[PDB]
Amino acid sequence: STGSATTTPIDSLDDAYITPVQIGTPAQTLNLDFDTGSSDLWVFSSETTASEVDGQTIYTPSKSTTAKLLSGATWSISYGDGSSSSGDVYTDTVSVGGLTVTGQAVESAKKVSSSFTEDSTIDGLLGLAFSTLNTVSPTQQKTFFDNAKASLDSPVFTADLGYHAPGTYNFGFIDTTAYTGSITYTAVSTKQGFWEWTSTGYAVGSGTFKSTSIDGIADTGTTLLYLPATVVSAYWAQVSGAKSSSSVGGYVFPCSATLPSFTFGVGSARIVIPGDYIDFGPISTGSSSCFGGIQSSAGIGINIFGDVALKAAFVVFNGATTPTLGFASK
Ligand SMILES: NCc1cccc(NC(=O)c2ccc(F)cc2)c1
Repeated sequence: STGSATTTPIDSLDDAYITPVQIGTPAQTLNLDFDTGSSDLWVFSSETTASEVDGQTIYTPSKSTTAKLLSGATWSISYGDGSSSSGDVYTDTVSVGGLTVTGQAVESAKKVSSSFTEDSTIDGLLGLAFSTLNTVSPTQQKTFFDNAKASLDSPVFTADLGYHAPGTYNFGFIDTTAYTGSITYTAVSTKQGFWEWTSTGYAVGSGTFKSTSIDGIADTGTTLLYLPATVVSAYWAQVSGAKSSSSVGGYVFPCSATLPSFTFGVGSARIVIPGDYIDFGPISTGSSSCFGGIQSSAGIGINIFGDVALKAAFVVFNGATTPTLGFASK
């Protein structure tokens, strides 16, 4: 089998991407944030504290003839960005772009943190990291990809995120029309439960490439590119007036600037992030200070190849016995 679904930016900045997911019988379609950095499929629901729902579409298990309470199971997740959610668990039929999994754990939120409530466009998350990170207790549950894997034509999914435009998540096949050149594959460590890999270096604009190993995760659920402070300083030093602002929470730059590109290495290959992808717009409405899309990972504890980086590539998440990642230009 295969599946193919379009993923759409939630706003004009590409702050996140939403993909429609069918849950239950008859189907209830929720728009979920596909997150290769976590491993829980959780949804706003009829059980979510009413004061914490503000415009989201909810899953109502009582209206699904295939929903079954997973008795005794609870979940609770705290994401690296400070957001969190928790609740109980149903199993139900879940379909993405025509690919169906029966008996998928659908984690129903009873509580969500304010950042989820405030984002009316995101009805939940669909985790695509390794199932070892799934938070369901006392019986850990599998991700949608892990449940589908054996049925897929090939044990892979691909992320093709757009810049200020829709893109695609494919399951079970590699669309050879979706990228240019060849796909360069690179090794993955699953020891922390992430799609963790090592970039071979970087360049800033037209500058020379610096060969240096940068360990980090391929995370479709993180908006920006978080890299070591040395790398980030070298980037922003090429932008007149850019500075790190403790009051804003990262690097800002004059909105009048034209940003340089940023290149990262995948083996001997190179992915180029155009400068425009690094502009996240005014820090507050009407400001002439703009927020940078490349930020320091100092204090996060891990480097994160988030959407800013991934949207510059066609990315293969290869879930073969030994997982690997593939990157192609597009
Ligand atoms: N998408 C799941 C996932 C996995 C690992 C790390 C994070 N994110 C962070 O740690 C983070 C912290 C501070 C920031 F400003 C931005 C991101 C998220």
